[PDB]
Amino acid sequence: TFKRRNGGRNKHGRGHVKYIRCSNCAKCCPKDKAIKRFLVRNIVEQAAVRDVQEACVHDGYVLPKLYAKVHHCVSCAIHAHIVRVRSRENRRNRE
Amino acid sequence: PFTKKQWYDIKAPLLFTSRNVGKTLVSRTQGTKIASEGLKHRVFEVSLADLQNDEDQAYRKIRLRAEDVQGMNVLTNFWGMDFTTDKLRSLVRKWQTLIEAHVDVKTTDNYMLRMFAIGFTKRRPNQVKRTCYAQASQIRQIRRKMVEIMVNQAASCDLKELVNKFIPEVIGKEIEKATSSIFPLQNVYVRKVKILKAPKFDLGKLMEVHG
Amino acid sequence: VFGVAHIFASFNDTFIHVTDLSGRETLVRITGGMKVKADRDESSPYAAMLASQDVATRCKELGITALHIKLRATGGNKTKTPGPGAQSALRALARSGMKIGRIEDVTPVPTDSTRRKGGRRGRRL
Amino acid sequence: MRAKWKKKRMRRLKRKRRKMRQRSK
Amino acid sequence: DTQVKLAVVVKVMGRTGSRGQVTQVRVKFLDDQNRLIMRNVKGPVREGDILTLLESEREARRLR
RNA sequence: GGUGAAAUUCUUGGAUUUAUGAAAGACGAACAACUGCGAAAGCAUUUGCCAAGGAUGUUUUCAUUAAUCAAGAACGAAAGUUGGGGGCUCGAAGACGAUCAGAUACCGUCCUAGUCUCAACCAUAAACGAUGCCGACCAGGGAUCGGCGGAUGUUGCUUAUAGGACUCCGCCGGCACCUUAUGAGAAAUCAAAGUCUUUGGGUUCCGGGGGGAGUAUGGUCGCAAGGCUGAAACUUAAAGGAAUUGA
RNA sequence: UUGUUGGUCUUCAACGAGGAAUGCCUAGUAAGCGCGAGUCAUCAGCUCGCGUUGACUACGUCCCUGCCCUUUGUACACACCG
RNA sequence: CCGACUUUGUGAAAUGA
RNA sequence: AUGUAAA
RNA sequence: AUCAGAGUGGCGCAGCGGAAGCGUGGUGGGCCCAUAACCCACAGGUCCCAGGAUCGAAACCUGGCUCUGAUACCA
Ligand SMILES: [Mg+2]
Ligand SMILES: [Mg+2]
Ligand SMILES: [Mg+2]
Ligand SMILES: [Mg+2]
Ligand SMILES: [Mg+2]
Ligand SMILES: [Mg+2]
Ligand SMILES: [Mg+2]
Ligand SMILES: [Mg+2]
Ligand SMILES: [Mg+2]
Ligand SMILES: [Mg+2]
Ligand SMILES: [Mg+2]
Ligand SMILES: [Mg+2]
Ligand SMILES: [Mg+2]
Ligand SMILES: [Mg+2]
Ligand SMILES: [Mg+2]
Ligand SMILES: [Mg+2]
Ligand SMILES: [Mg+2]
Ligand SMILES: [Mg+2]
Ligand SMILES: [Mg+2]
Ligand SMILES: [Mg+2]
Ligand SMILES: [Mg+2]
Ligand SMILES: [Mg+2]
Ligand SMILES: [Mg+2]
Ligand SMILES: [Mg+2]
Ligand SMILES: [Mg+2]
Ligand SMILES: [Mg+2]
Ligand SMILES: [Zn+2]
Repeated sequence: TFKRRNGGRNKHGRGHVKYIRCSNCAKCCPKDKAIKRFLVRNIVEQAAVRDVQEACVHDGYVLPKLYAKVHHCVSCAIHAHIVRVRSRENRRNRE
Repeated sequence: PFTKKQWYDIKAPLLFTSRNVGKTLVSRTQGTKIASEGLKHRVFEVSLADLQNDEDQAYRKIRLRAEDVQGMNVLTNFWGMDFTTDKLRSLVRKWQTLIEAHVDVKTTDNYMLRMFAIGFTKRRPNQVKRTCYAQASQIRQIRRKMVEIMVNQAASCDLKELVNKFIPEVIGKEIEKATSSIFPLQNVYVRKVKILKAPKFDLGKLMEVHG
Repeated sequence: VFGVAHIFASFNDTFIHVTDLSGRETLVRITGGMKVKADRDESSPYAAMLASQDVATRCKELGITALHIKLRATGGNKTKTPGPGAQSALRALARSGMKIGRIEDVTPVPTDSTRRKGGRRGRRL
Repeated sequence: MRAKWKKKRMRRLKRKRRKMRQRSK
Repeated sequence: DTQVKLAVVVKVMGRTGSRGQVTQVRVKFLDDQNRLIMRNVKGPVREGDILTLLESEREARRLR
């Protein structure tokens, strides 16, 4: 049985795609098969933004944001709930 | 342990509007451990906003180096140029393209330095296209223009006036107007300046630029 | 007067390390593991908060009045996310009464890494 | 990986069969 | 030296913990009627109750 | 430091952390995609040099010169082999710390060959689109990549336009995707797996129940590891594929 | 009679709140107290009912043990004790 | 192999007395 | 970790 | 052939006179649908044999019995 039409990755016209290291476990997986989330987070959750802006000496300092692009393998993506097992009918939704 | 330590005033040179970036401390002179000449090359890294009372330049981490010390004031000279992690990583996004260039440069005084520029292609208004990519032949042409401008917009006397170009982005805005006919190019800067080597001390040089 | 708190918040510990504005003089270096007994709680937010208050007292004993943050994860060819003590420690020296200047993440980022530990199949446990 | 390891069991066995035949030669 | 500080439960969030034994609440400090922080209470607790707190820096996270 | 928790290990001969500089060797983040190039394997830092290629454009030229292919030939990831060079990181083997009934494993520490390069071998991968190549016909659509053609209107441009960036339309050639049968199929699915009992476009390779077995033997290629060719005796009623209900 | 049972005197044992485990229970409830009925000639440390005194705790969760529905994987169908 | 003295003069600093 | 030969 | 060594719980082993245990194994409960694994307890010994001294011996000397290593050369 062929579960997916794309085979689990985006690879057309190519023969080889270079792998990447999973952030969680460092398993090697090809760059076109990995689950890739660009995370844009704050240095502090809104619990501690006022009591850190109370301490900024220069007025108007906006707290910078940590930027990262995190890679996962299939097993780590499933186990952390970044992606879920979907129904057969919902497997085809890419939005 | 901290009772044998004496503080100093760190001062930026006069082409920086504000001065007095802060205070450093050095253990007082002993045998073979002299405060004055013993250290002398502290490297300091202070925001360009703290340094010219202009938050409009909150990026551009200025790297500063102590050339000499005179009687409880650490006299500092411009040592480098760099972006915050957040600013550079704010600029770079998918569905765009990124162009990099670098060139080694001599000023008339013999500072050898690198400059790195970065630019990003601009979506024009009314675009319905989902991505904004130049072609590789275009990508090369812009990089070649980037390098040439660095060469000739540099090759100007010294970091005294050369830094005067780096501050208001005399280079980056001029990159766009230099080559707007090859592809738009928004967010042009000079991302980094690394000083490869400097000439000898030449004490006359310092106080002429320093306060 | 400004010092620089080279905060290293990895997993398994945390380092609250204050230096002068040149980095060449250490001023006070408390770590999470000096404040608890168990190796597991060295990275805890509480031990992180205890360390920072200890830092602040030793800083307010020395005349520096405000400071600059440099948050740091492990980086390199390992995680880029700061550890479980990052925000909790930062929330402490703000709630401790000493002031913050500018905040930057200085986690070491390769242009591309040497091979990472663990092998091709990764840590499978 | 049963089939792969079965291929290894043949590989080892066949090597030993060749060593016997050199001795008898 | 921690000073026992009083707060008031403005609102109740959920019932966290493996067995559900921990009601999570939002507290209102009486010295400064501005600090709304999460705390984790054991025992039946409604809004208008007053919690004695030894420390305050220990702040509960979302769904802790 | 490491972890589920630890321990091996390092440490007042100052470990870890912080800062300036140096060396070495690997790697080439983000940009980076249901995108490009290549016969496949494969191919991502800059610039220059050398030779090659597809597509598009053409009222250039030859004029059947072609398709596919036993024998024969070029290339062929990783590992592995022989010599040099290099030896950061990682790391088969090995050695330890944990765990465990045990643990020659997963986890943790240290590390050999190897990883990298030059010369020469090897010739195999789920080397996969599990789908040979050439040709025709056949259904609708929006994206996208390369070229070309057609439209005014707009720029941080441009001595002026013209071109370059962007918008719309068309053609050709690519990598794909979506919706649907009037089609096919055991079905899953497939716009090529369609134009099949209403069975014939050309051609190459290859299968004949499951094992024994890609084994024995002979040949042949290789330094070796091994590659290619490749049975039989015997045994057995099923093995297997797609889909359904339950557990 | 291998003492049906109820008396009287005498005999005065183990047991110092019970290890690893484990049951029932959310208001007239748990727990305490006794009564009636079944069996029955005699025998109630039992069961089925009854009333009397009368709380502590919780107003939740899916963690352990299980149940229902959905999605998903299966080489299971005497069905994972496969 | 190692130390002192000798060859063996000159003058400057830091901790030492 | 495992699960009648006793149908 | 002599001589060194060693005989202790079912087995492998420790035990310096006041004097008997370690691992594993046995027995009875628990956990499980049920076995292991895991949990809680319980019971073990002609200390090779016969002496002798010794406050007092499994140990210290003597005799007897059984297993093991040794050195036995110049001719
Ligand atoms: Mg499957
Ligand atoms: Mg192609
Ligand atoms: Mg491949
Ligand atoms: Mg396995
Ligand atoms: Mg150190
Ligand atoms: Mg491209
Ligand atoms: Mg790059
Ligand atoms: Mg090993
Ligand atoms: Mg093959
Ligand atoms: Mg095949
Ligand atoms: Mg066709
Ligand atoms: Mg086009
Ligand atoms: Mg097209
Ligand atoms: Mg047949
Ligand atoms: Mg057959
Ligand atoms: Mg098959
Ligand atoms: Mg099947
Ligand atoms: Mg009765
Ligand atoms: Mg309920
Ligand atoms: Mg599966
Ligand atoms: Mg069956
Ligand atoms: Mg089983
Ligand atoms: Mg068995
Ligand atoms: Mg078995
Ligand atoms: Mg038992
Ligand atoms: Mg049992
Ligand atoms: Zn992973």
